[PDB]
Amino acid sequence: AMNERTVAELEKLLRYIAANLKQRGREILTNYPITPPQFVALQWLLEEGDLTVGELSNKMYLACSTTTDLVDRMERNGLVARVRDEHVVRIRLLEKGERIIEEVIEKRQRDLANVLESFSDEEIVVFERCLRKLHQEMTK
Amino acid sequence: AMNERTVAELEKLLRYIAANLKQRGREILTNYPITPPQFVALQWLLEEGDLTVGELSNKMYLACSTTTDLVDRMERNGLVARVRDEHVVRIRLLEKGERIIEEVIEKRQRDLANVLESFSDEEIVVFERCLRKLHQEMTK
Ligand code: NA
Ligand code: NA
Repeated sequence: AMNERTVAELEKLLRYIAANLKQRGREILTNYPITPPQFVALQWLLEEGDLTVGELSNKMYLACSTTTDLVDRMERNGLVARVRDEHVVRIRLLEKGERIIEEVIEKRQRDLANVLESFSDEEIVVFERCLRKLHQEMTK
Repeated sequence: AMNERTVAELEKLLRYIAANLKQRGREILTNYPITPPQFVALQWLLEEGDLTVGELSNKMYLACSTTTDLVDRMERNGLVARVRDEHVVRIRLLEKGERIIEEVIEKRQRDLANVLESFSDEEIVVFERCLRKLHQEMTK
C-alpha cells in the first residue's frame, strides 16, 4: 500500500544525504590524527564505555580479526588501553583518545549547525521528530 | 543563535542513521557480485550517463589512481566499457552493470518501504520535505 514514486525519492535522498555526510566527516578528519574506522571505534567507546573486541566488532559490523588489528593500532598510538576484569579483556578509552573524538564531534556539530541555519525553529523541531522516528523504526 | 543541545541530538541521530543505512546497504550487497565502491561508481553512471575517470573520481571524492583501479576491475568483469569521443575516454555503463544496480536499488527501495510502513501518509510527506531541505542545504 506504499507509493513507489515516493519511496524511490526517499531512497535516493537518504543515499545522497549519507554520501554527503560521509564526505563532510572525511574532510573534518583530515585535521585529526585518527582514521575513519578509529573515529567509529572511539565514538562507540565514548558512548558505551569499556567494550570487549567481540562487543566492539558487533557494533561496527566487522570480523574479529579486523577489529583486533584496529584496536592494536589505537593501543599502539595511546588512544585506548586493554583492561582485564578483576573478577575477559575490555578496550578502554584513554584520555588522549577521548580528547580527540570529543573535538571531532564538536566540529561535526558546528558543521551541522551551519547546514541547519536556514531551517526555522519549527522546521528544526519537526525535522528532529522525523529523524527520531526514522532511527527508531530502523533499529527495530 | 543555534541551540547546542538540539544540534548535538541531531548530529548524533544523523550519524547513527547513516551508520545503520550503511550496514543495510552492506547486507543487501551480499547477494550481488559487486562491492560497495562498485555500487557507488555504477549508480553515478546510471544517474549521470558516461563519465570520465576524472569526473567519476570527483563525484566519489577519490584520487584518480583509486578510481582507475576500480574502473579497471569493473571493465574486466564486463560491468562498464571505456568509450572514446568520436570528436577523451569516458566510462559507460554496460547492460550487465545496469541490470545489477537497478536490482540493488529496487531491493534498497523495498527495504526502506518496510522501515517506513509505520509512518502515516502525513509523516511521509513531511519527512520527505525535511530530507529535501536538508539535502539542498548540504549541497550548497
Ligand atoms: Na586523519
Ligand atoms: Na557483494
